[PDB]
Amino acid sequence: TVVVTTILESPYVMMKKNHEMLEGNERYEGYCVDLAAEIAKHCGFKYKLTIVGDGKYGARDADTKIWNGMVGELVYGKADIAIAPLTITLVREEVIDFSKPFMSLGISIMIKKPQKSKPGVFSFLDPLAYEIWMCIVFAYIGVSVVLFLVSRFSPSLSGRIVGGVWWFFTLIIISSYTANLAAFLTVERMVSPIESAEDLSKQTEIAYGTLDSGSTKEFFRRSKIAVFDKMWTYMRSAEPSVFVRTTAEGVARVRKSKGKYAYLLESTMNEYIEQRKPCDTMKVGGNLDSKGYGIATPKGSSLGNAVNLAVLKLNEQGLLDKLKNKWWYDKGECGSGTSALSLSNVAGVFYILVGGLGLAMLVALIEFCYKSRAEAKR
Amino acid sequence: TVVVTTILESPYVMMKKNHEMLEGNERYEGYCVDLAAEIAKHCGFKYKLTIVGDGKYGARDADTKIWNGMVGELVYGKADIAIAPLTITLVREEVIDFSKPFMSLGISIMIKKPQKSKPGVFSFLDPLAYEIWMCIVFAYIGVSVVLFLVSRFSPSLSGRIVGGVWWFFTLIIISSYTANLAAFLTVERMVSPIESAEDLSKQTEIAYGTLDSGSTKEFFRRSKIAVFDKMWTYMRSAEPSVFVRTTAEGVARVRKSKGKYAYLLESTMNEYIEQRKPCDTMKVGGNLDSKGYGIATPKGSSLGNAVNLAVLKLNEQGLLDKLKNKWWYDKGECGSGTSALSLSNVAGVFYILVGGLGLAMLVALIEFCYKSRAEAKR
Amino acid sequence: TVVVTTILESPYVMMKKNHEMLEGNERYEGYCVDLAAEIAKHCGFKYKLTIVGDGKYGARDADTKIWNGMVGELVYGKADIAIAPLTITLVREEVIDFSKPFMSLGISIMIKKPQKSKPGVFSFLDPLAYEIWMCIVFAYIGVSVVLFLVSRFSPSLSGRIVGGVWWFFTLIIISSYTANLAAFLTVERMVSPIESAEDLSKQTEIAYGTLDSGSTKEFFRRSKIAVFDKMWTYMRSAEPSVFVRTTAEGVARVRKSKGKYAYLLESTMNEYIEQRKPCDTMKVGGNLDSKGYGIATPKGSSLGNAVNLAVLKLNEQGLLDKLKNKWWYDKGECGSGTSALSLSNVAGVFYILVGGLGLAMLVALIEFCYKSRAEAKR
Amino acid sequence: TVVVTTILESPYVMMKKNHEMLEGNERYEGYCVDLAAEIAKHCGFKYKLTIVGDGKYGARDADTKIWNGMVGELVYGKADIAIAPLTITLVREEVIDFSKPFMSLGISIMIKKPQKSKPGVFSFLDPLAYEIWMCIVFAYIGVSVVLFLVSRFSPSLSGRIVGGVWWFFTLIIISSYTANLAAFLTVERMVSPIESAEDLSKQTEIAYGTLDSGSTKEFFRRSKIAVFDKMWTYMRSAEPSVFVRTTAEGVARVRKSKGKYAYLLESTMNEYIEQRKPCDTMKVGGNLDSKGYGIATPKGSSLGNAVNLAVLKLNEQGLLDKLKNKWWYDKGECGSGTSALSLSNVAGVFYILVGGLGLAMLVALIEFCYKSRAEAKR
Amino acid sequence: AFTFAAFCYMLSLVLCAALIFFAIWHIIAFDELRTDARERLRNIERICFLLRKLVLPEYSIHSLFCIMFLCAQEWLTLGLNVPLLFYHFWRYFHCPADTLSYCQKEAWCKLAFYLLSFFYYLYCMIYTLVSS
Amino acid sequence: AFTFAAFCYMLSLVLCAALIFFAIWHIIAFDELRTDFVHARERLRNIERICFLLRKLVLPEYSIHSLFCIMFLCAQEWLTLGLNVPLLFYHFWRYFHCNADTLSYCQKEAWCKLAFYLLSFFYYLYCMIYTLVS
Amino acid sequence: AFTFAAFCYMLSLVLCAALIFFAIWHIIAFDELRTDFVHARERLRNIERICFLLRKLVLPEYSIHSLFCIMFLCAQEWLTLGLNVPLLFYHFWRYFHCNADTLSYCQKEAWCKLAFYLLSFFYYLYCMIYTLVS
Amino acid sequence: AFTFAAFCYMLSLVLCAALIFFAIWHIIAFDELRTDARERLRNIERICFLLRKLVLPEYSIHSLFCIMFLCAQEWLTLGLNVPLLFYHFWRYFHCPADTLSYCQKEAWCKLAFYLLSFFYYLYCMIYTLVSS
Repeated sequence: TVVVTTILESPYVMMKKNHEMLEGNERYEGYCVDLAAEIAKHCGFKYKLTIVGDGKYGARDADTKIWNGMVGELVYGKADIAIAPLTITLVREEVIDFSKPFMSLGISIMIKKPQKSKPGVFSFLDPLAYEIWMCIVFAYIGVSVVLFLVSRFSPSLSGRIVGGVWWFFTLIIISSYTANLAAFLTVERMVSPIESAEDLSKQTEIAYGTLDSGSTKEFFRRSKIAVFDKMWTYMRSAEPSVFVRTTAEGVARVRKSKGKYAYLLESTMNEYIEQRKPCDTMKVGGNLDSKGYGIATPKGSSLGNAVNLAVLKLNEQGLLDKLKNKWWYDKGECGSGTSALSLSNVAGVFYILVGGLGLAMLVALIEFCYKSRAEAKR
Repeated sequence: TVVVTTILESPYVMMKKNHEMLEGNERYEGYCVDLAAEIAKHCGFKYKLTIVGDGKYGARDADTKIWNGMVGELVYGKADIAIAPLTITLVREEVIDFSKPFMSLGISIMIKKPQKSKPGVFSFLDPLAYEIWMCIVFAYIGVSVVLFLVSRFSPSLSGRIVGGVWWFFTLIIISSYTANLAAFLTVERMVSPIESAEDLSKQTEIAYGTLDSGSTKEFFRRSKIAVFDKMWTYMRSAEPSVFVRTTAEGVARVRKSKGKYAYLLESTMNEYIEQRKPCDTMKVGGNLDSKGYGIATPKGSSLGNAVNLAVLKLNEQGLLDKLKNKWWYDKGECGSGTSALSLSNVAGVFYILVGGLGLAMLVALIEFCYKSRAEAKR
Repeated sequence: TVVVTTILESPYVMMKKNHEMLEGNERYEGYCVDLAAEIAKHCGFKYKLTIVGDGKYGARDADTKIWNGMVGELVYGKADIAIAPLTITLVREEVIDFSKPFMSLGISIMIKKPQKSKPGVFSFLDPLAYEIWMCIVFAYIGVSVVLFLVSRFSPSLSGRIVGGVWWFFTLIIISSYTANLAAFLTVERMVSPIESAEDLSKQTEIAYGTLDSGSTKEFFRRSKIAVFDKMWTYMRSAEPSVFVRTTAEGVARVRKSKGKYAYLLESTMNEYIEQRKPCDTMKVGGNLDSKGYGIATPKGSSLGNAVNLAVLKLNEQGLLDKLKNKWWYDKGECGSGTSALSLSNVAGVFYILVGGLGLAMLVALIEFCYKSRAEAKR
Repeated sequence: TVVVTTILESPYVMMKKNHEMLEGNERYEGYCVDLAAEIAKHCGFKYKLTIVGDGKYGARDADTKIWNGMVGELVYGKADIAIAPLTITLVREEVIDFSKPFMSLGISIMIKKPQKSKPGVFSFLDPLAYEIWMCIVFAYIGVSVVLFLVSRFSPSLSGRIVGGVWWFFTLIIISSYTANLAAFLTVERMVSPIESAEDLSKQTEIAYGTLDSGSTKEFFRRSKIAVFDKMWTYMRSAEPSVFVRTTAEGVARVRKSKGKYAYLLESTMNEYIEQRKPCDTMKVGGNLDSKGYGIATPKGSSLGNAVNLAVLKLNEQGLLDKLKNKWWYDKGECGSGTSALSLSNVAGVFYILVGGLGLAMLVALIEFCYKSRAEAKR
Repeated sequence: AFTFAAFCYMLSLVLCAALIFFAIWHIIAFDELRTDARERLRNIERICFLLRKLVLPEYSIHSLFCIMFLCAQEWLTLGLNVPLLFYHFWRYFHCPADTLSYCQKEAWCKLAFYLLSFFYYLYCMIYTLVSS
Repeated sequence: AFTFAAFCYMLSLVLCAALIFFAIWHIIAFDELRTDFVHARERLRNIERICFLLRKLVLPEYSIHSLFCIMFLCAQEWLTLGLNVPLLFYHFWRYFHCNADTLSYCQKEAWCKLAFYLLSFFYYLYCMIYTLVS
Repeated sequence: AFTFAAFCYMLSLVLCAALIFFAIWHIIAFDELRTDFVHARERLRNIERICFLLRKLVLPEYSIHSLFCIMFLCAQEWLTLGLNVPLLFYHFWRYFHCNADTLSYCQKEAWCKLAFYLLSFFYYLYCMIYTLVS
Repeated sequence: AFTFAAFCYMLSLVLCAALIFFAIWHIIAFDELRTDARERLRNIERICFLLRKLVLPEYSIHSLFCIMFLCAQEWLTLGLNVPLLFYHFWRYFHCPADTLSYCQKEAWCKLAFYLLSFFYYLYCMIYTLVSS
């Protein structure tokens, strides 16, 4: 048989529900399981879906040059093949042989999906542009002036056509406001300004962090670009600490920090979380980099070419996309994913009302204190 | 003889009101009874009805290798012919001679019938909170008070701007009410409840379930249709259990629910339930599969060729449709089972209108008194 | 080989596009083609998909008792099997052996789908109920009366609260009309009153006919029921002739007679036409009767039991429904299946306006001819 | 050394402005050129670039059994290494040693970019026909004339009812305008143009097509995914032919169309076209499949293990992303590529308002003259 | 429960609760006029002014009731009012305006009529509200 | 079956109604004046009142006739307009063209005017008819 | 942060503004009257005018104070209401409880009333403040 | 093309096309008054009534222009008007109402100012309309 060494990271190597009673390969399930099944079907052999001991992918010690992880199990004979989400790197390929990427991915941004924001004191002006509002105000006062200029400047055929045109105007304005407000309140389209990493770099309101231990951090350290260099400058000089120590920690931070935190992580994990509970996350923008997961095998081997051809055979057959849609979307829980109008939406109306009322009142008082004073003293 | 084994499933075979003072074939009643009467008239024989002991239709067991139910009674001579809702199946056709279907049917949908049309008296206040309504009332009276003060103590530049700000205020308020009301009405209008199964696969608010023992789930299983595949995926990963025990419970749990649960069952039983109190169910979605019920008989028999002809003759004469109407609709206890705005939605408006009118009449009368009396006489 | 005799009626026996160049069974295509293919796969044999000569299904001569159609080809040795949409009848089963129905169907109603009807002179009243309109009118005139009863019955605190409550009332009424009208004009739900044959029987506005030559006509002649007997009474005493001589003729009549004609025909043909061009038809209600298409085979044969079991095997496998969805819906062309407001929608408004205007004018004239007369003569 | 066969596909390899006064590797320019420069710096060799005669990449023929293009040049010693967008495939991996993907890509969508935001000056009249507008104007003036007559010759019961009927009229008119405007705005709001492929499978207004020669349709063919199955069914039964010849025509035909046609092509070419004049295209839908481009080399070579390492090193250093930005965005000629109501939708309202105001001022001035002159002086 | 008839009942109720008081004022003004120089002439004429003025309201209320209960399909109550229509017509023919007896008697009868019609309208409305 | 012309015609005949009424009232006024042509003061008061009314009843004529013409213009009705223009020309002439002698001329003017307005009322009725069903 | 109380308080202090103004104007009027208490006719006209204004400035007091109380009721504000009720009680007492002697009493009444109204204005301002941000 | 500034320009245009005529009437009334018993006193006073009456409109128009071109971000034109504001303030201080010279001279200057401001507003509006 063959020693198929893997690692426990869903939805690749998952333990079946009834795994305590079962003792074998039927315990395991996921993407890599069916992948190895099809690989065997192509080549033809028996395999024992073992698991790595230290629970690590692969790396080396800077001093003892010891290769820990599945890399060690392959180089040091402990394993014969590693069907796992093993990232392809320059160092690993220098010691072992990778197959062609069966899953291309890259770093991506995860943010909580746009929730209903705070209404806004002056939200009732959104249905119409601003210049329109100013033009309305000034048309009103100008019409008032004109009506005033056909009573003292003249004693009507002027208050009639003016009345009709003002009727038309206010009619159309009321209608244009109501219609657009109804459109707003009926469908309620949601959109966030974060459509890429450029937007994150420009602004500084919402923060972002990365797993302090991983190739992601070193990527921002490395790869000096006008954008990512700025992001590293930010995350290096920024308080509090945006970095984390685990994935679920960053996800929970994104959740409870709904509108001021984003997480940069592998696109596969992000799409996986976006379909699980509580369905309160979403991946934005496009992959910042381009990496690929590929099968591994010791330097001197025999399954190298066979598996390298099997991967391309499956990629061309459409089977990898099938297994992906199975273990990411068909298994997906978030397959699916009116209200009254509170005062917070229209508070500005009452503010403006009371303001104009107090202003008119002050005007009346200072007019009376002059009128009566002149009638008395003179 | 002639033995006739049947089953006690309603309305196919049922007992009279008082089955204690009754003996013989005159005890039972139902579709199957008149069907057997017609078959006897056709073939000219006297028969004796019997009930199956196990209360089951028929099936094998992986170990006993013995047919049970009426199928077993037919195989092992316990009965010479079966007249009951004995579904036609491959496994059963290999041991008996099913007649041609005297009733074609399939799987259907059942839901809580919609009759909720009792709008609140003051439902017209729902678009925006009562907080805003109170603020509106008090703003109206405050503006009236301010105008009264201005026009009283300074008999302008104050009246003009209070009028303008009130114009703005009411402009925004009528529109804020109208738009939310339009949103309500629209969202309530474009809700297609259900018209088929796919209407359920593409949604998850209205759950649905089948029985925990029957060929329904079997049809859902080992099915190619993507719709039924998705539906089986849903029901298998459902929480709580959409599946249920005997049909009565699956019926009652949707009787209680408003629109959240549906029960996929046999179309004929659904039609029967639709014509029974409390008449709070309905079947709209066409049948999904296609099966039929037939009159069975032992393989090495002489009535098969004399029974199929009678079944076809009764189907052509329209007697079977007559009996179905007789035992489903004529015997039905539910013989009966808009877009505009009914007055019930606006009653409170007229209530408060008349209240204000009466208050105004009272005020006017008491003012007329306090004026005329005190001025002319007192 | 076997003589598989069929007949040309789509979508069962269709000629391939490149049939002139091809010479064999590859020319033919449709439902029955794949059906016979799967039947052979089950049993295992070679078949020549021949075609019937006279282009008829099956019947007999009342005088020469000669069986014409595929019935003759099976009884008179000209054929070995008939995989065609052969309806099962009492007479045919008396001479040959039918398999279990592989396709259950029945008579059904076809009507052109609801097109935008003529607006209606007084359509603008639909958004609100009628009693609401009357109540509005009378609230208006009653408020006018009351305002009149606080100027002569008394000289205000009565014209203030009345004004406020009237403001509230008219506000809510304008809003309730606008919202419902917007709901109407946004989604535009279409529904016809013809949801069954009962509705067709009750009314007499829209007519209906049937192919004058076929079992459908004789079914209405036969099968005396309180509903279908009335329909036969109608179609027998009704002018002009509702009957036709072909199917496409009835379809074209339904089309050009958009809102006053329905066609009663097999549900399969109806569903087939509903998916073809011009996508201007729809099947309504449920099957009035219950028939079934089944394989045929001579009385003394060997494929009888084998094919009878194969049909049930396929029905249980879900393959018949698959082929149906293929040749009816996946092949379907009608997979998919705002405007301004013309005067015809609101003409009643202008009618009412001019009416009230002329009425007020007459009142003013007869008031002047009395006022001036009294001031002059007295 | 070292021969380097390539292809003249933009922007991978392109000529300088004046390729007449240029000789040697300095003639060409593009992503592939700097890539080959980096590979040379890594492995330390001097190379000579060449162009493939057939202008093709490589493939076999069912009869010749000879690889053509750059693949053939590599097999038959015509070239020692290929640096071009040579897609990775199973058939090609069996004859050469593809390096690891230096660019991961796939199939994407392309559409006409939306920029149509030029509303008519008098668009606010679109909700209801101009007929109704004229009727409204003339009804207003007629009601004014009637009120003038009544209040003039009979200085009531006529004024009251004309006021009531005018109340009704305007009540219905403002609402008829507002509701249709709301319908317009809403229907225009809830139109999700496209976000993926399924957004196209479930619709038929925006047609879409591929090239008439390439692996795109091949991927669409022999595909299990129901989405791509339906899309192939659509494109195969399309009329006119959605398929087209060389990409330039498929691009231009969507450049001319507004939103009716889409072109599924290579994501990289789509991004390139998106950054070229007239900048009227965009790519939003994520890549459907997943493939990659690699540096080929003859099987029995020595550079494979010395080229894969260099490719991975450049991918980790970020040089490949740098070059992609340089040749797609930095070299891009399109560096740039609301819900409220812009004033452009309401301009005519203010135009007519000011027209009426000026007309009223003119009338008032001439009346002041004709009054004062004729009364006091003349 | 509303049926648009409860509205007419409510309106007539609010509208006749004014007529009961109007007729009571008629009666009290008649009591004051019972005292049958310039002071008394004024005390009589200034009151007869309002007396002759507040007659159109009767026409208005009665035509309103008639029209409402006509187009409201409320047939029973219309017959209870058309005789008052005939009375108003015979009065418009020529009203006896020798003059106090008929005045006080018609006032008493009309007050009783309105006081009973109030109860009848309340009755019919309470029945129409709980008809469900 | 509206085409902006049914409304125009009905709204125009509604005005022609009072137009005919005022023509007939002028007829009656001139009749009583010609028949009459303390008692002297009564006749003076009566003629003053009647002429005051006449003066009050002039502007509506011009107003509603100009309205008829403008509406027939905006409705592209090119047959009614041509029938009404001569009356507008005559009004414009009357402005700068005009007890014993004046009365008879005004009587004749009012008679012919009544005839024309009745004719136009009937024409507009028939036009609304055969424009409302076509 | 609205809860129907911010609007109530701001709309109430807007009225307390003119309330304070009228109290101060009554103060000044009574001051000039006490100082003054052809020239005789001038003084008579002046006192008639001032008392006419005073009469005109009574109803607004009751109106806006009853409005304050009603609003504080409908807003479930049970601390401001209790502070305003005594003034309403005093008004109801004044109805059936009330040149030389009357002037000084009215002066004292107006002084205490101004003090109370200024206090209430400041209390309402502070209440709107710590109810608008909480 | 609109930008809300073309609207202020249109309004000021319609509103100053009245002031040009108002100032022309001022000039003609001054020409008539040049004739400096009861008949002449009336011919002078009935006209000076309107003269003193139609002064508030100037304040109104000018404050309107100032506010509009202030909150419209039209800064260039506001400086062309604030000096007239200072003039109006110095006039409200005390207007010389010995009296004809200043009257006619201010009328001439203000008429020229308004006649030029009309052209300037039309110019700015034509530029703002075709800015696209």
